[PDB]
Amino acid sequence: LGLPTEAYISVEEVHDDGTPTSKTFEHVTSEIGAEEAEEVGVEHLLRDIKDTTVGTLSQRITNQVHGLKGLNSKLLDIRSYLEKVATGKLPINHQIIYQLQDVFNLLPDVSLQEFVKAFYLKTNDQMVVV
Amino acid sequence: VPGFLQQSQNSGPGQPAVWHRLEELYTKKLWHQLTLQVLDFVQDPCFAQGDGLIKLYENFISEFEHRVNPLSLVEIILHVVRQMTDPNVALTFLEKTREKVKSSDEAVILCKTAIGALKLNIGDLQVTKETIEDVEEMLNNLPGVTSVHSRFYDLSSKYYQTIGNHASYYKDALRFLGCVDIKDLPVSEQQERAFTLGLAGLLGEGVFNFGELLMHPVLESLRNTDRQWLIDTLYAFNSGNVERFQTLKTAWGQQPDLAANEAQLLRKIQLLCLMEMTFTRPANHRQLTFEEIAKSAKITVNEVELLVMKALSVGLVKGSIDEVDKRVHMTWVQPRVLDLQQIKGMKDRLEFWCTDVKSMEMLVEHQAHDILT
Amino acid sequence: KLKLKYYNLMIQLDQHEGSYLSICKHYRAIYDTPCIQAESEKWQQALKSVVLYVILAPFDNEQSDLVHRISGDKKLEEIPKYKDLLKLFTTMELMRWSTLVEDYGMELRKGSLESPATDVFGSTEEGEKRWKDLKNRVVEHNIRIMAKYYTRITMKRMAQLLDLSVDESEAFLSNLVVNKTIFAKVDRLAGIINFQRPKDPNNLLNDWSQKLNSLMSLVNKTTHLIAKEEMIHNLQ
Repeated sequence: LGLPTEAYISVEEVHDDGTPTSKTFEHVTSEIGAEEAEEVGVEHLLRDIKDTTVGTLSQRITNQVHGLKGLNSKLLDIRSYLEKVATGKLPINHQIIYQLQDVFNLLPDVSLQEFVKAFYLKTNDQMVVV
Repeated sequence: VPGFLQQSQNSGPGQPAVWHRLEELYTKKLWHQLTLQVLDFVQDPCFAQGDGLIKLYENFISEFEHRVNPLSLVEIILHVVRQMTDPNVALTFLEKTREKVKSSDEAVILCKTAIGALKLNIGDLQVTKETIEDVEEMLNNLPGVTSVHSRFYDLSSKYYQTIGNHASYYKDALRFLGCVDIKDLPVSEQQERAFTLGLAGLLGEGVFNFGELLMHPVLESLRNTDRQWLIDTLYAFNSGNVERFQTLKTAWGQQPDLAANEAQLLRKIQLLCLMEMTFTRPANHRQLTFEEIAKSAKITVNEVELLVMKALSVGLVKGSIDEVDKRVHMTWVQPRVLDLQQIKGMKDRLEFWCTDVKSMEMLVEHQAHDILT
Repeated sequence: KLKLKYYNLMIQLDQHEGSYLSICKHYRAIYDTPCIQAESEKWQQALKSVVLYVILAPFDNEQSDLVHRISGDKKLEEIPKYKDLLKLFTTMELMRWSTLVEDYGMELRKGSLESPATDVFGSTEEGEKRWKDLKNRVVEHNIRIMAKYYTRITMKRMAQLLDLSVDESEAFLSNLVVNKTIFAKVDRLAGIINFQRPKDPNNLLNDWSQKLNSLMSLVNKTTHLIAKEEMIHNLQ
């Protein structure tokens, strides 16, 4: 859906259920980078899209990608949330289901009240720049 | 040597029948089908004066065979120690079997659990915590056997029986609740097992609710056999909070050990409702009033300070208290439990965010799609 | 080890007049002599005398980790007065000052060790100085949590919560606000007084950077959501 590959580190987390220690690999966040010569090769190899361009198309295309890929991410991920409850039981559900889903229910999060104050305060923030 | 096992060959009617094969097992010099058949005779309840005499021949086997795992030697010594009735001479012989046997599989975990199982009569408190601490330290690598971790719960539960930090018993019994895969034992034992487990886990001060693990699927069948006053009062500690009838009903059901922790439970539910009052409402609208807390917790207006601020020290809420109108302003919340209907409405709160961003962002670049080219 | 014993001579000079802070680490220096001992009464009275001066020194960042260094020792908790002294410090909340007088009024009759009552209440003028200092420390302990929770409060409720007159509330609020530890707002005639809050730009740091600091966890939501999801799904 995005940055390719994945990273899993070997660790023993046991469990909160006190089961005999088993290994479920924890996800490690992966990022793409380079140093000097590895930058030279690919930066010439692009020959595709404008660079960057800073300030105009860059931020708004990222608003499409990060937004829309964030829509279908949680969509298909919430599709797996219900599908795993529908099919695939057990566990499945438990464990983290009740706590993770309540973390989703942590913040609805709307006004009243102070969130109304943040509104016209944000309006007062756009004052200066405009 | 042969006559030593011949005099013990007949333990009663029907015993020499299978023992004719037992004596033909070591003639072919196979100690394994011999191990399974002798261990079956050791597992077979007897006087038992047969295993006490023949254990020297089984020791002689371990001498020149040098191989057979100490696991079977622990399984036979736990049957013999019951007939020996003296734990001291059993500790000298078992520690002798610990120092005289070495294998790639760690024998310290099975020997220390056997020492801990035989340490109940010492009686306790002296060397217990040291060897009990050594069990799980040597079990950390590599816990693929799954068999000895239940023995670790045995010596840890008997370590808890001194009372003993009730809050720790649920963690140790959790270790057992996850250690054994299939119960394969009568529920008549596990109904009181999960009962006193529910008692020591609920009366613990470190855990105010943990209503989530109260719903754990392997213990819920054990709760079905239990009377429903415990399950209903566990729902009172799951949500509640008062619900003054159910918190009294657990005093009707369980007389002992509740009188000391009763006031602690009342404090635990008084700090439990604070997360659920702001969590239940769509809100936020996270600012409450003194009338809401004082009416629900039925406590005086002077003690609501200690009430809400102790919950700030517990960590379930970071909120602040407005003492002019005596209002209480909650911040964040402590997630506890919550249901398929909630996964549905969750898709509603999601898909709405989906069509929101989709529409608006597709409107943004709808304007500037021309000028790009 | 006579030079280590000279510390017991210099504690008279540091504790004599104006410094309750200088005894912090130096009473831990005299505590090293009972470590070599081979003593009972002087050792036990050193444990209490070194644990009971926490009220003497004013509140500071060094005073927290200071009492945390001595906290956890197996010899220290044997005294119920340490249980009360620790009870008020951790988790704070509220306890009636008369009950604090009950636990600190029995220390004169308590003992065994008379040394804490000799350093604190052994002198009449120094004892009264530590009575009003104790009053200022317990009311500042109340103000510390309450000020962080305000928002606002009322004057009459402050009088009944602090167990002292409204003019004493204004006096304790006066010498605490000149210490610039908490910026207050106090008007007694209307009855509405308030402590804190930022007092920030605030239109940029507070509203923006904190809200989108929660949007850090909002954009990291699905990231760690699918993580723990796969975690519970794999092991069973």
